[PDB]
Amino acid sequence: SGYTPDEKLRLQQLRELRRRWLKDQELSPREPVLPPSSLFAVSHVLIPMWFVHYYVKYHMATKPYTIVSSKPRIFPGDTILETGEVIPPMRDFP
Amino acid sequence: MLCLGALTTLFTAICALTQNDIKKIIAFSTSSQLGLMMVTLGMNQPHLAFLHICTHAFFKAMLFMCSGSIIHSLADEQDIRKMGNITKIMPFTSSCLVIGSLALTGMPFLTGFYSKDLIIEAINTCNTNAWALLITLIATSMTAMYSMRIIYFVTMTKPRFPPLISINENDPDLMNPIKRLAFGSIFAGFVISYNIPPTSIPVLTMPWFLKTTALIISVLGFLIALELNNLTMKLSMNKANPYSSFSTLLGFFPSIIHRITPMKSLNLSLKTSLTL
Amino acid sequence: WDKDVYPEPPSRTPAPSPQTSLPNPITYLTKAYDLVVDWPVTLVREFIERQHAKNRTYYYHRQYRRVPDITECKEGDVLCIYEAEMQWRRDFKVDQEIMNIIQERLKACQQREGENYQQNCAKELEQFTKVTKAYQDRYLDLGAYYSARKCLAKQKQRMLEERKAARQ
Amino acid sequence: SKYKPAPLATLPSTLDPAEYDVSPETRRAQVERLSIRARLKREYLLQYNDPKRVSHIEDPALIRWTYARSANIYPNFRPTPKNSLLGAVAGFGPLIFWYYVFKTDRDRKERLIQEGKLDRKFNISY
Amino acid sequence: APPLTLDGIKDRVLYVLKLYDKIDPEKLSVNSHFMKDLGLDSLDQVEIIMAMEDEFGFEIPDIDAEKLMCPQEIVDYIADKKDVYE
Amino acid sequence: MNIFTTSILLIFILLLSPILISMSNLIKHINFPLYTTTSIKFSFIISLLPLLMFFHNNMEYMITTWHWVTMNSMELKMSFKTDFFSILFTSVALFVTWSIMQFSSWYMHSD
Amino acid sequence: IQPRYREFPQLTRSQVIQGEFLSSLMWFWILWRFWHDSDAVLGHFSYPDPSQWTDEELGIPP
Amino acid sequence: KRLFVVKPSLYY
Amino acid sequence: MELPDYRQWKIEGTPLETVQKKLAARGLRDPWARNEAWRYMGGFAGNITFPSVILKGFKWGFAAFVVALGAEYFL
Amino acid sequence: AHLTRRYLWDASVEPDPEKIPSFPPDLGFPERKERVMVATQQEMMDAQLTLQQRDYCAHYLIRLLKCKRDSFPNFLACKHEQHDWDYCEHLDYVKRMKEFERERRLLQRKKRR
Amino acid sequence: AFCAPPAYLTHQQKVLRLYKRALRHLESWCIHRDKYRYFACLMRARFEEHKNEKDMMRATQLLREAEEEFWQNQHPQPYIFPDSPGGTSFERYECYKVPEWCLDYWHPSEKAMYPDYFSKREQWKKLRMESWDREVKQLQEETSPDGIMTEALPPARREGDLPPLWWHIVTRPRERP
Amino acid sequence: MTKDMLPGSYPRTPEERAAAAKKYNMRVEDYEPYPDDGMGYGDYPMLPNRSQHERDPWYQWDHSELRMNWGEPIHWDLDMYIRNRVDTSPTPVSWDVMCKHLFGFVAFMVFMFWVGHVFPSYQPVGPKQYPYNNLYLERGGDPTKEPEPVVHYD
Repeated sequence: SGYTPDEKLRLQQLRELRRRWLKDQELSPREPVLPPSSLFAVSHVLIPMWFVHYYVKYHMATKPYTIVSSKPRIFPGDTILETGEVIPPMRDFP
Repeated sequence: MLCLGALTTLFTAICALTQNDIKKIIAFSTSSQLGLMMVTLGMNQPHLAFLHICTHAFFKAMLFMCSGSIIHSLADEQDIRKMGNITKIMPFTSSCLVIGSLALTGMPFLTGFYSKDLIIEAINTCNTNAWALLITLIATSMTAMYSMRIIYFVTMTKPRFPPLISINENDPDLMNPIKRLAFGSIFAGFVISYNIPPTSIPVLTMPWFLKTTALIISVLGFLIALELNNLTMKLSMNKANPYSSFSTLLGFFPSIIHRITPMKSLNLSLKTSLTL
Repeated sequence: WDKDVYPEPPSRTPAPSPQTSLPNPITYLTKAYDLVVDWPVTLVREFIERQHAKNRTYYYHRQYRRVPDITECKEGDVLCIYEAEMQWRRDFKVDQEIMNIIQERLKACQQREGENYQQNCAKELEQFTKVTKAYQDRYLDLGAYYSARKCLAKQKQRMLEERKAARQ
Repeated sequence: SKYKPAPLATLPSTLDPAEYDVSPETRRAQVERLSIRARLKREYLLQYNDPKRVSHIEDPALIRWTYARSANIYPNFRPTPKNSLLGAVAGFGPLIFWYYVFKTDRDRKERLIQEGKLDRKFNISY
Repeated sequence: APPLTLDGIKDRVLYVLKLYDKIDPEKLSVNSHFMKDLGLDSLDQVEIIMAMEDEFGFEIPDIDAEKLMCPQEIVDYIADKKDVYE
Repeated sequence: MNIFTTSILLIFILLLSPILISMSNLIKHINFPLYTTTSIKFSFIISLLPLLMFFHNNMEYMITTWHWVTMNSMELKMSFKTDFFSILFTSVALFVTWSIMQFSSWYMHSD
Repeated sequence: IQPRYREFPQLTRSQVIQGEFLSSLMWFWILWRFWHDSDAVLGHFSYPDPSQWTDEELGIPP
Repeated sequence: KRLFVVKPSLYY
Repeated sequence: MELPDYRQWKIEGTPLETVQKKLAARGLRDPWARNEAWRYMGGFAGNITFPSVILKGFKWGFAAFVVALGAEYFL
Repeated sequence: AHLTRRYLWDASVEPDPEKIPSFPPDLGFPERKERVMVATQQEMMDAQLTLQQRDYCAHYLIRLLKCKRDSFPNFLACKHEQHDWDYCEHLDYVKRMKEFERERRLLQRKKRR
Repeated sequence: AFCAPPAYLTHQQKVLRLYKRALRHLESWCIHRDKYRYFACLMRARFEEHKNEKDMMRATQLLREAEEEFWQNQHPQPYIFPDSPGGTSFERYECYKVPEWCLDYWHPSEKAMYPDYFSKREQWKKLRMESWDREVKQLQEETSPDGIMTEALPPARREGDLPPLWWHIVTRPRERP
Repeated sequence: MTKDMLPGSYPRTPEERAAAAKKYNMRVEDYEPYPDDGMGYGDYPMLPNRSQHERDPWYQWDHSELRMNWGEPIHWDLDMYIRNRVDTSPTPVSWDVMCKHLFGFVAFMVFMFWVGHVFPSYQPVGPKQYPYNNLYLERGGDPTKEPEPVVHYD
């Protein structure tokens, strides 16, 4: 084993060249010479909400069956707003 | 669905044991939990399966985040055989990891509980395949077993990591999200389980042993894994086991299929269709 | 929107009837919504409609007079056959849309009735089944080259089968 | 040895009997192989580092591989009993099999429809 | 995660070697041969290479490692692999 | 309902905003990871409202947004089915994704 | 922030107190919920011994 | 302290 | 980066000591123990226990539990 | 357990879970009264209970749903209603267990000669 | 990686490779450091017991038996260094290793953002151009008469000469760009 | 490329065999063409059927991810054996042993699933009872018709 003298010398020379190259890779102080808060809430959560609510209320809510919701739960003892009916109470049990 | 989920649960719970990669262990844990959800669907409990989905998201994401923090703090090391002592060197990440691990297991009144406990109760109190039920319980034990594996080999040992140490949890972008996921893993299961409308009728009348099976098997798995892990420090050489190899090499399913199927397919595609 | 074509039952909403000391967050969120979001949008829409009131124009739904059917003129009279084929294509295109309307009815009924769809969508399901049988007897099994002549042949075969069965 | 190789799990090298032979014949063979490798690598590195190079390095081995797998297959093909049998079987057998499958399925379906026993309920699009 | 330096690499290499019983902490220099000077064994060199790999969290391929016979050689190999001296 | 449908669609709008920002020059002038994390956070906050409404009244919606194409007696139209599963999973996933998007700003900072 | 070699590092007060707080919150929640809802863990109702129900109750004629 | 990072030509 | 003094690292009082004892009983010696002794010495000394790891925070959790129970009793 | 007895002992004396009830409903019950349902079909339909939930405790489930809706946003103010519903379901389960035990006892009674 | 393999390995090399692999797999089996040290001392004792064997046939026989035992007792899932082949993060950073010649196509606008870097790069390219002829001549004259060649390359023999075929060894992309 | 640097017909003589080896940059002893079964292989050599996974990973291959050197003869099935596709590396467990263990596990699992299906696990409970003729109307029953009454007792 062990580096032969030629291997050692070549490794030294390549080491010197590689280290100089890596040093040259360094950027100079001037190198990147570039050439010459509710704001988010209002910008992204208010204007798009205006647009979306407009679209819904005046293009989706006006078309048939475009928005459909399951019937609300009715329990014995409730008053329906539209018809005013009062659901009769339930039977009494032990 | 019941049989497939039970098989997946058992197989991946086995594979998780004897895995020396934190991400791989967590992935196999995910596969096991998905097998459990599939068993829940094999029983007619779709709402319960979805509840488990929602509850498991929290602590699984938290566990993966904690593992990521550990791997980043170490020089990108994922093998648990070069970790240890994280309980002392990383108090915050270790605490979050332990919270997530107990949540994954059926620790009472954590986000995992309100899904895993009910799934196990429903499994016991239903008309089901005896083998599916038995291996599902064995897998529920193996879950705590491999969680204890992670905890022990990544927290309860002496440091096995390289000697130069550059560990820094102190960064809001790391700390805050894990804190949020920890609040989740502690309270979200309770809050959801109370807020959601009644979906199905559970069975709450069962023998004491059926009721407490989840806790009992989880604790039994914890103790057995603890004893086996304590036995590793004994100065006796570990000899290869056929079952240990079956677990480690993923049951040979990759090694066999990923070599025989593509080989035959590609050999046909060349020698038959194209050339001949 | 015509309710006769698209029947929508009357809503039956229960009264609030709160029974707690806490405030309902949804009510205050809906108030803030009706103020911030619902009002400026309503004003913009009213302005748009006011502008539409001026520059108002009307468009009409075209009417096609019935022309002689395929049955009514001779084999190989391409003029007759073209007229009848265009008319048949129009009627087929309209049958498709009637199919679609009734399918929408059925889907809306299922969503609305929700958990009672097995019992409260009987009317819509029966309508779907009957109109579906009619559509199948008219148009099913005609090629990608379906035409008035193929429809007539199918109807005549079905009529012959019905007549033979009635004789037997 | 207790390890039995398979075509897809080839024999290791440390378990290979031919890796422990120190015969001068094998030693000369290995040295000749290394000499060929060294000559090819020297040529490749000369081309690679040539500062006047203005294009990629053409690969004669890759050209030979592609030519062999494409344009040289037919000139070196001779019909044989096995070639003909395999060609006929692969070409047609699947076709006959799938013809029988599809035809039996279609015939059963058509018999059902003719008898009126097929439950075509909401079929409207076909 | 401090970037490695030539001086730091040398210091850590000599630290590891000084923590080796078969080498007396005095008579150990950067240019001290393992066999010619320190009189170590073939297996001892393998153990030293493994110790360096454990120290620096990366592997020396066997072919490159078998030729590393002095601490300066090890330092230079680590430096060249990690591209240290920018 | 206007509020419910508006929230459901606004979640998608907010999520899509970062994708559009990445196709403009503003992505070089802003801190994109933080902008995206804030978008996920606000989507979660917005989604918390349909969740509350479902918890309150337990109603489920079918929202047809756009008519894509009609294929002879089969209309393909963009439709969203917002019920228990969708409403709960949206909030859970948005919470998890908020956390993971914040975490990635640190984990992948060098990359 | 300081990278130390072969020595236990320095732990900022922030991470220690926050980990301690998370663990304490977890254990407080567990203890509270167990105190208030021990039934969810042990049992809600008494499983009846089916072998003690009398034949008169079960309508078994002799 | 700041090393040049070789990149392809993204100008085009 | 100033390295700690290597004279610091010893074998006595650590499991490496028992390893050395057994190796001597076999007639062998370990020349690398001082290269691992830092893992067992210093702030890394002492054994962790699964009880301790799991029950971390239990004292303050129980204190908060007592406070909350007392408050609920008072109200 | 019942399973141990069925699969290891004489299986002819154990109930078959599919075929319960097997014997006529009126054996040993000279006076047997029909089960009573408090909640009406219309009430359950209006409350939107799932067909799985429309059992004999629907009258308690309806109270629970009403209490939840009214109490909201307080989601912990229905523990009493939920306990009532769970207790009704427990009693139904105990009735089913009594049915199983009656089937077993009658099956082993049929072991006459 | 930097060195090229020989035509063959000698017995010493094979034994050393086996020793390294056996110790690494033994470390994988014994997770803990103290246990690993104990068993590694035992393994070195086994290796040393036969360090003197002048029957070069009983040496190969011992080596083959040891290799059989290693393949029998190897860790199914040994420990791989993260950067080593087969380890997580092996080729992780090959996406960012853009070769140096890509800078030739930079638009003048892009080169204007690094005036000094390209000034030095021109000097490097000029050095390469000057050296190439002499280095190829050095290799051509160094070529051995007999065909027995190797991948090992010569150092710079004269003065002001760079080692032959140095440009790719140097200027190679950094490990972590 | 002249016609002499390209693959040709099967070598009939040792002269042709040596010429082919020279063309393919291979030792005459190593060169071995495919069997002369007229399947189009012609003169192309036959190299060992060993996946690219098994090549030395620490070496500096000219084709880095192919793990091949420039000018080295290319295996006929290189695109099958690339590091992304078929892998043939040795295994800690022999191929037949792996196959036996995997198939045995699968067979045992399926047999035990059948056994469980034969002997299902259930509770000592009667069937669930539903009111209103087993929810005749709610379950989609026909209104006009009258179901056969089902009565639930205590």
